[PDB]
Amino acid sequence: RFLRKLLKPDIERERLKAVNSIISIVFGTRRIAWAHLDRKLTVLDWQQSDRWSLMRGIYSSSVYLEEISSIISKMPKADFYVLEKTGLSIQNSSLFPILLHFHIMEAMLYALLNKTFAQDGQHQVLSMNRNAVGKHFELMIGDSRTSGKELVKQFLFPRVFFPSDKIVHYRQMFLSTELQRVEELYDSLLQAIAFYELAVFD
Amino acid sequence: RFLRKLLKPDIERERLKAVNSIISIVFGTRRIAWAHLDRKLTVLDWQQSDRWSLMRGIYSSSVYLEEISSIISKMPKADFYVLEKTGLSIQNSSLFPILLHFHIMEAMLYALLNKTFAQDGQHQVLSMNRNAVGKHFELMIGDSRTSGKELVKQFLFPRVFFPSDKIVHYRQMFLSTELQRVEELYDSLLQAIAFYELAV
Amino acid sequence: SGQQQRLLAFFKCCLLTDQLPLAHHLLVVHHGQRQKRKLLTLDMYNAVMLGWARQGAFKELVYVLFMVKDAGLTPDLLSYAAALQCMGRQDQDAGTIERCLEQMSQEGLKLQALFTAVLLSEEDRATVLKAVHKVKPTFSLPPQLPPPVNTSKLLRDVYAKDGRVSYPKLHLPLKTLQCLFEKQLHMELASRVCVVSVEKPTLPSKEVKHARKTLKTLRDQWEKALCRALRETKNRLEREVYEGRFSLYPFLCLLDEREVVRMLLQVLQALPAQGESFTTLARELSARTFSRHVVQRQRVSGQVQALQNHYRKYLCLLASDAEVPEPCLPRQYWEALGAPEALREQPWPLPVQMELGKLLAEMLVQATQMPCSLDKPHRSSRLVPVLYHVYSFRNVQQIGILKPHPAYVQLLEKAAEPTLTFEAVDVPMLCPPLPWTSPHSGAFLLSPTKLMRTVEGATQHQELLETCPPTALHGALDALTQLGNCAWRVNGRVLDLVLQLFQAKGCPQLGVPAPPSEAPQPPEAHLPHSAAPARKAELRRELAHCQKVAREMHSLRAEALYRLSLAQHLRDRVFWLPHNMDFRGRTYPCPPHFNHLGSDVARALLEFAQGRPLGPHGLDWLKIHLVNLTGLKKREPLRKRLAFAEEVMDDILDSADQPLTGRKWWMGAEEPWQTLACCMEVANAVRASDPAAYVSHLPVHQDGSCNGLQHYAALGRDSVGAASVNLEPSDVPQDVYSGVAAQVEVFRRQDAQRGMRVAQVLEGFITRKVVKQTVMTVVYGVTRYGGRLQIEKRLRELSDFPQEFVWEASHYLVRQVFKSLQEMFSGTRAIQHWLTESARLISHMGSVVEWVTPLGVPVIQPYRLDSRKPNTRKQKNGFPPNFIHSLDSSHMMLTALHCYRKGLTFVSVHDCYWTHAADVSVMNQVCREQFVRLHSEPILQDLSRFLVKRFCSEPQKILEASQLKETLQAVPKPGAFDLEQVKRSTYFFS
DNA sequence: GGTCGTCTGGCGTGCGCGCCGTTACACCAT
RNA sequence: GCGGCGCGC
DNA sequence: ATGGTGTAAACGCCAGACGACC
Ligand SMILES: Nc1ncnc2c1ncn2[C@@H]1O[C@H](COP(=O)(O)CP(=O)(O)OP(=O)(O)O)[C@@H](O)[C@H]1O
Ligand SMILES: [Mg+2]
Repeated sequence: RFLRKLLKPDIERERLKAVNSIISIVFGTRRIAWAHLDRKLTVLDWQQSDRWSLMRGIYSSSVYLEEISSIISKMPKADFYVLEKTGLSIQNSSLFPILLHFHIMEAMLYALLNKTFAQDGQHQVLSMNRNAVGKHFELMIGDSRTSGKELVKQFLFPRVFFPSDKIVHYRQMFLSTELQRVEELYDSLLQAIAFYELAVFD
Repeated sequence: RFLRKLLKPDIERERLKAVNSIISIVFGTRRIAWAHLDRKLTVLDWQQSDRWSLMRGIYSSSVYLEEISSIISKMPKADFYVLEKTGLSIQNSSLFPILLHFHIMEAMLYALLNKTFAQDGQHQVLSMNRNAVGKHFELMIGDSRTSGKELVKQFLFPRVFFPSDKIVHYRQMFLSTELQRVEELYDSLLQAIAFYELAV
Repeated sequence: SGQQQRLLAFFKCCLLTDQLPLAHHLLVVHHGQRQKRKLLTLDMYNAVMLGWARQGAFKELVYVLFMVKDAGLTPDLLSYAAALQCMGRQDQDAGTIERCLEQMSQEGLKLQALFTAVLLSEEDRATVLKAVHKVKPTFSLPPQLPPPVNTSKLLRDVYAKDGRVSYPKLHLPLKTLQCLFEKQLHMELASRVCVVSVEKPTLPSKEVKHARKTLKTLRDQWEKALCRALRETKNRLEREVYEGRFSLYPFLCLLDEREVVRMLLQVLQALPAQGESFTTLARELSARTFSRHVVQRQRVSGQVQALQNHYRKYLCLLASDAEVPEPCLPRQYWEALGAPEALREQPWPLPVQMELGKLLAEMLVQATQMPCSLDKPHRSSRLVPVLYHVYSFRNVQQIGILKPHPAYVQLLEKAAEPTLTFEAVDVPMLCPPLPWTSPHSGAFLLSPTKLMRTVEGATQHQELLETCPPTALHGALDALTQLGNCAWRVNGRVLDLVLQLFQAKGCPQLGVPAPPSEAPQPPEAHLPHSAAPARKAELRRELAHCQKVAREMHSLRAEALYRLSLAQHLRDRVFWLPHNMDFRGRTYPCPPHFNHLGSDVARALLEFAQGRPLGPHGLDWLKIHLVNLTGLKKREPLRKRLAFAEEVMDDILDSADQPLTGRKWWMGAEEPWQTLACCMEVANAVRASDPAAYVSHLPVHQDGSCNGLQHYAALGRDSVGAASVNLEPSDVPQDVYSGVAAQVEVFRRQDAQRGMRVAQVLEGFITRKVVKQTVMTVVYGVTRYGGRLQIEKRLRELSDFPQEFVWEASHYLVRQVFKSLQEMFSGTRAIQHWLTESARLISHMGSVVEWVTPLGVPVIQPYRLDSRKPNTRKQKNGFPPNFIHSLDSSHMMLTALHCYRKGLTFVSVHDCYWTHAADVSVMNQVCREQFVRLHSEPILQDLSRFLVKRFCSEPQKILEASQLKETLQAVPKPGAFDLEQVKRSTYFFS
């Protein structure tokens, strides 16, 4: 019942219980970000992508496909790719360029990154509601979701494991967000941890 | 003067000089259609889709991927894929759902048809201006295009080069041109003829 | 670069904040760094040298000289000035002073020039002069023995020492004005003023005072926590200096913690229920810290006492019981008797400005913790922050905001809180303002004010004003001072009636808004079941309509409440209003909420503080002004207007006695409230023993016909068109926009015969008003798109039909009758073309347009493309409208300057002049003399010569320069018409 | 390297002040 | 700065 | 009294860029 709202595709529970690696994707209007996990709460890859040529008044599918192909080149292989879904709708007269930008990014990453769909028909990319992730960590107040930088600051500085290979990189990312905070980079870990705690590891 | 406004992507002239086949795709709200040609203006395939579970309520990527893959699995293999480009404006407060549908389907088609792009960076799918083909056929009144059933009625039912085996099937398909307004989706063949007349 | 700008800003600020001994441990440590020693000797060594020269020191400047010598840069004769300045306040043994004087004489340096080049303070300059004269007393120079006096032809009579002159004085004694000045000083040292609101409160309760008490204890707790957090963060930031660089904490240590906690608790009360932009909050915090620092540094330096003494001396020229040895202008009297010096502060660049606002924003949210939920149960008793960060969408961009807590908003809404807040510069001054003596010296006591209003940037106007010699601007500065020295007071009866209507449901047809309790309601509710498919669409369409009306109502009531509360505050007081100008010369007041360039209500609450007896001919002008403000008749002579007022005497009496009880005759006029004020004044004047001895306070208004057109007819003389705008004498006034209408509508009376929908739906809608703006702008740049956009709005308020296609109208005047417009007005279009072609050819060569007004003010246009290239279209479409709007201001300033010499009270709106009822004729003669004085000189020849000298000097290429030369040298031929006929026209500014 | 004639697109008469809100609205059955 | 409004010459 | 919460798809014109020019 709850998984009907948490995850949009309807997937049978047996293949969820044996998942190994998951990558979480959060879009923005000026950046994208993603993180990697390996069933031991061990972070190995967590990166961002700035300096786009999009959302500058031109909506052409050629530059979209070049930019997406460059981003998807560095993303490794995994059992599932979980995706962030927002509450914007078509009813807002304004905020439509943001919605148009989001739906194009989602569709192309859905058409790509699911390589063997034409043969066996197994889905491998799925959505997750952002309000449910905030309610799990009690980051919700006034029908809205707060930042969450203090939670991940506590983690980096038993909930999630952490190797020493990328610890200095993320603490540098924490220092960079101290000057100018960005939430696309912070929402990735919260979504991944919420997935291992709701859908898996009951 | 024309090719900068005919084709949205940029490609070399020598590659357009040497072609062997094109697949022309035109989509709409209810269905799609496509046609196949073989470098001497000879038709090989001409099909259309029946109906969808799309564009009735919410927008979801899963149903889009299902329908697009199911349709594309029946396509033959060709050299260049050409698809229409409609010039709707972001500034108009109306016409948002159709614009969102058009952009989603354009992105999906560019993603799924441009095979072997990661290895070889050459573009294989192109966008053609609709008003340019309208001016070439001269059916434009200056603000909108008329019905294109006249050309396909005159050509079918010496330069058409219709193969003899496909006459009866094409005639049977065209005999049902009295409902669903599917005849407007017959502009794919017109766009293919225009491409052969402006690429050589 | 950025770091050099940051250090220059830091040192220039901290020398002003008396924190240079604290900040001396930054440049030393930075110079100790090897790779960072670049961009360090550029412009900051003289800054610390000047700061050391501000106060006394003992062998502290040796280190600066040693570091300069090690860097091997030129001291540029500024370090020696600091050494001489710090040589005082200490015993001098004259050791190697001859060597110092030889070093001054050698190395190419000479005296008598560093006193103005270094530009120290008056005290430092006096100390340096004393130290010089203690050894060599032969060298001494005077700045200037005679003051400079203007010599221009149009300003020769004003500054002439011959002739007998009369200058007005104020009505108040000296001690009263001294106490008023003290009151304003104490009001402005506090940066904000609290005003009681206007809304009517009822029924306080126990939970109300409980909310008030928990607010009080919450605010005390927040104040203690904020003080502790400030102390802890200051202690943390002090530690990083000795093993680091760029201390940001001295800028924080500038302000005392009480000031910081006051502004931080008073900025939280005005934060909206929804969030605010984080960058906007940082900008506001930095700007307010700068504004507080300016006043604090002005009050701690002893400048307040000197200003008070000079003001008390200068106030004798205005006092009613004091005399002066010789009368003079206020600016010349402040120039004599000594003068203070402007601060000339330079704002710091962005990296040091926004970072500290960010720091204070991070300080505020973290260290303020409300005791959990504020509901009735107290079981939790936890500490949670009041404010949280929320990622949101505003405009068309993702923006992070700073949002409050719902319990805080619920607590704030429970109380009444009839207190309102205001900035000090938004209210009128309670003392007479400072005279305009310079583009730097202003009007307010402590806050600096800019002379030229600029939307954003635009430093070219300031540079042009500072480049010209100072004697050219005197005629504009004097006019600004004269407009600033007018005393006002508040009418009481009108305010009482307005508040009475405001408290009880309002009255939207008189201009006062209505409360949200009487917002319109939908006729039908919403049904869940789909009874009719068409019913749901219309339900949505008519329930999405009331919200916009409610929001508009809310905005209107907010602005009216602000205005009325400020008006209520200034009861039983006298106040003043200073002035500024834009880049084309037009003048505006500084306080925005409450001035005379406003609506009817803002103009009906204002009266002259000083009164004049009516004299022989004072009541007739009052009745003429009353008929003018009614607006019933604008086409008849003055006799027929004054005849009308005698017929409505009963209506005047009934409106003056019982306004809201009897016959409301004053309703239905174009200006109801001003009409009522005039009716009360006239009735009081009539019910007196001697009406000619009655003291009146009501201003009288005289306006000009069409001032933009009126200048065209004399820049080049036209015997046709001059009569159109009354430049030439006649008995009944002549109307351009009324005569245009008759030809424009002649066709529709005789074309609805062919048959058109737009032609027969109108049926008499056309009038003067509907075509007034478009007919006005045809002489200027205009297109058909702007004409349609103008005509459509005028057709909107008229309610007869919603078939709004306004094209019949825009084409009918600018096109079909445009030749009739050329026939109606012709030969004015030759300059309109000539100037546009000249601007086009200047812009194609890549240059902006600049010129000089006949008085002497230089004028430039800022339109540039997105350093940057000139925008050709924007600089050829704006030159004709911006050229006439300097000459009209010049006319206004000349009229004011010659009106002041005869002892008159003069205040001016653009094109309309206001004065007492007894002083109308003098102003009417002065205006018609000064127009001839202004327009008898050749204007177009001087403009052409200045344009040729400025642009056609360079022989870069023969073709373009030659074409520019033969376009600028070609001038339209002026017609045969003489300008000695203005002096007898009755309706020129009437 | 320098043109570059022409052909397609983006503002549209000039200047100066104030207020408000970032879709909630509506339904819900406890 | 974007959007909706309102006022003055 | 309260959160919960769902279901809502109107047109010219002139001046800088672009394919052809040299
Ligand atoms: N809408 C507008 N567009 C351009 N300039 C305008 C303008 N309104 C006013 N101006 C400028 O300001 C000057 C003043 O115009 P007005 O003095 O109002 C003529 P008016 O006859 O007094 O109008 P009125 O009869 O309604 O009072 C004009 O000559 C023009 O320079
Ligand atoms: Mg006028």
